Amino acid sequence: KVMHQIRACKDLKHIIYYKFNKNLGKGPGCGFWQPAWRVWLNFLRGTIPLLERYIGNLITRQFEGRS
Amino acid sequence: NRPERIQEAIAQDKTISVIIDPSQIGSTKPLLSMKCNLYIHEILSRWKASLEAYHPELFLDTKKALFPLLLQLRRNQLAPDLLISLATVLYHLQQPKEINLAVQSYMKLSIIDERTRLWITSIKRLITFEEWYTSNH
Amino acid sequence: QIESVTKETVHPRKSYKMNSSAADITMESVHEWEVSKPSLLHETNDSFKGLITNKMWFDVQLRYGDYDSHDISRYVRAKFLDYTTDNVSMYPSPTGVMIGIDLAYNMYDAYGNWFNGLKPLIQNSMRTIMKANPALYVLRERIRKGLQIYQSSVQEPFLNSSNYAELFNNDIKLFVDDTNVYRVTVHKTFEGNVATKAINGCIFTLNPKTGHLFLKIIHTSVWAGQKRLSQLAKWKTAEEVSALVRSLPKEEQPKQIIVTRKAMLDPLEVHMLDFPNIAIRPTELRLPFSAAMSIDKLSDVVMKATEPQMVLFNIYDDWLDRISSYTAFSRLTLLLRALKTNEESAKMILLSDPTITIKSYHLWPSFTDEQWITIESQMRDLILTEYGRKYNVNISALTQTE
Amino acid sequence: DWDSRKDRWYGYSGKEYNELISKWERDKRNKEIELMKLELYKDSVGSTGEGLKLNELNQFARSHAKEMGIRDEIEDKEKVQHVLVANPTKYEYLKKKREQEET
RNA sequence: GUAUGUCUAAAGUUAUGCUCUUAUUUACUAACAA
Ligand SMILES: O=P(O)(O)O[C@H]1[C@H](OP(=O)(O)O)[C@@H](OP(=O)(O)O)[C@H](OP(=O)(O)O)[C@@H](OP(=O)(O)O)[C@H]1OP(=O)(O)O
Repeated sequence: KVMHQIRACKDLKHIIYYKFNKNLGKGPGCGFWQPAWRVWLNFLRGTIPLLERYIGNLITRQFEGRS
Repeated sequence: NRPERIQEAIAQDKTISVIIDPSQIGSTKPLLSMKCNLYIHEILSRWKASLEAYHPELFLDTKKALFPLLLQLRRNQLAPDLLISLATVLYHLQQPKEINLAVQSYMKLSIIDERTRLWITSIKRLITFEEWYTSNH
Repeated sequence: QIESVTKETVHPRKSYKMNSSAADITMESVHEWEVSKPSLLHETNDSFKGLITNKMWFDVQLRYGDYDSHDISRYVRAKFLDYTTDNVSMYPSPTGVMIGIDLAYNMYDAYGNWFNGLKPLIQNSMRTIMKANPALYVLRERIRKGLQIYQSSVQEPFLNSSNYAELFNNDIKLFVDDTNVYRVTVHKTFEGNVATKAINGCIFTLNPKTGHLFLKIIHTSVWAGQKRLSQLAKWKTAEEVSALVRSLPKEEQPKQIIVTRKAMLDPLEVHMLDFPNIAIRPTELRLPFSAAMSIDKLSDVVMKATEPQMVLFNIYDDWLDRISSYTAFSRLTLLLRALKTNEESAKMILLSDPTITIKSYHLWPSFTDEQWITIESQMRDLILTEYGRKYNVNISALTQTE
Repeated sequence: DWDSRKDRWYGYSGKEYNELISKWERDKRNKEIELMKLELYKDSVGSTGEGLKLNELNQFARSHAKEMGIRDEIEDKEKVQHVLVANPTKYEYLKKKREQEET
């Protein structure tokens, strides 16, 4: 489902670059990492619960046997 | 200084029995080393005579390959596992009726390995020449 | 004007490690060199600045391109001024040379500094290697096999019955058979099915001129390590052979190596990449050397073997003394042939007379030349008999055909 | 043209590489007894072929074959004399004694 | 060729009609060769 996040980032890049490279030509030297960074933060927000559950159960199994 | 290193060494170079006892391998060290080290010098000298008959090009580098052994043997840098296998080759090389036993012993010697190959391979040329030398004689 | 061409021994990793690179060759100079500014090979106008070097380095940089990364020059340049200007895996000089080979496209290129009058040599070198490096040719052939498009075209013809004469020609050779490397005791199990267990075997490693049969006796310990042993047999064989070759000197390194099993050629090609001068010869003519190990004393020695050891022999001794090697080899060929047909028959022929005695060193019974001749004739009859039995057309044979 | 666009390094003089040389060119500017002799006392002080003779014997195989049993005989000669030419070691002596008579 | 499953991996627990000789079949099995 991280494909969504990845896709979003791609979209941002496409958007950003072509507002970043109006008169400027092509090349790699654009920075501006904000919105993508935002995306990743929100992905982490989404997943923090999921990983608390998942890894929770995992380490529980490591410690307590499986039910 | 260097003159007394010439005197003591060249005097010692002409002072040895060119013999390998096949039972003294079991004993523990410079005796077998220098026996072999100066037996090799006789294998060198027998070459030096018929250098016109034999092909001399490979020998010129054989010399440089042998130089490690000389440095190993007179110091006893050479390992017991190597030395026992090495002396086994040279002893069988003495008797003309141990040519099977000669290369036999050489193969079990060969079977870090960068100049060790070079010199060990150089020893095979010493058997190769000696085996031929006794034939064409 | 090079003082020393030393190889900086890196880990095996370096070959394929891509994040970093230690220099493969380090180049100690006699005088200071005044190398040009970094540039590509085909970039002709190499600028000689006032900077000098007392020491260069040569790195190879193998790559496997795609439909998108199929230019090499750019890549090699990148590699050069990546690893130089990176604080991991420093070269002794920051000035040096870097070659890179696109294995997927056969697109060699190299970038870096240039000693004066060096570039042409490098260009020519690369051209040569690409035309025919052994390893690279093997690779192309491997890929070709992978795509089932292998054009069956050999430069040197195979050892057929006609070229058998020109086998040997005052030329140092070696001969290899991998047939009795993986022998098996078939024994029952508790479950009832068969269980194959390895026995000690050999590496039939013969020299037709001298008659010096080397054979490294395969101790079963070497199988105890791994599984899938039929392939592993080939690998150990070729490995052992390679090792043997390495051990021998540049003069006694045998030129044309002949192989019985044409399937066992494939890994040999690989383990012969240590030294390119040793030509391979796939024999068209199958020689009986499976039955070679069913000679009494040989089999005896094989059984005797306790460890990774070789015990060479002279496959024919007295014969050499009497006659040229070829003559001896014909007799040997006959004998082995007969053995292959039938062991009992062979032994019978050998031990038809019990008065004759096999010499302590010799593998074979020392006969007088007329009785020897008779024996040979008998053997030949045995072979013909076998042919008659199986092939059912041993009567109307032409000379060459025979 | 992908790898051209990817090209992390593209469109440059070696301004960064000249700075590396500058950093290292500064670093350039900033910087047996008897046994040798014991070994070097000995000299170094520097510091077709025979198969053609088979090919002749196999050509001599053509001679005995061309004398007796070429094609007419199926088994009686061209197979029997076939067994008695080229294969056995005795055929060395058959030529050798013809050489010895020729000498 | 495997999953898988056993095995080994060193320290001493204080008691007084048949035997035989062979040759042939068939079956099964066989990461052994063809
Ligand atoms: O569209 P994408 O598949 O995500 O690939 C883009 C795209 O390259 P393509 O158009 O060749 O696909 C961009 O090229 P332009 O459309 O902007 O011309 C390029 O952006 P730059 O031109 O700014 O380099 C960017 O490359 P980069 O990631 O180096 O910015 C690259 O993304 P990929 O390199 O991940 O394919």
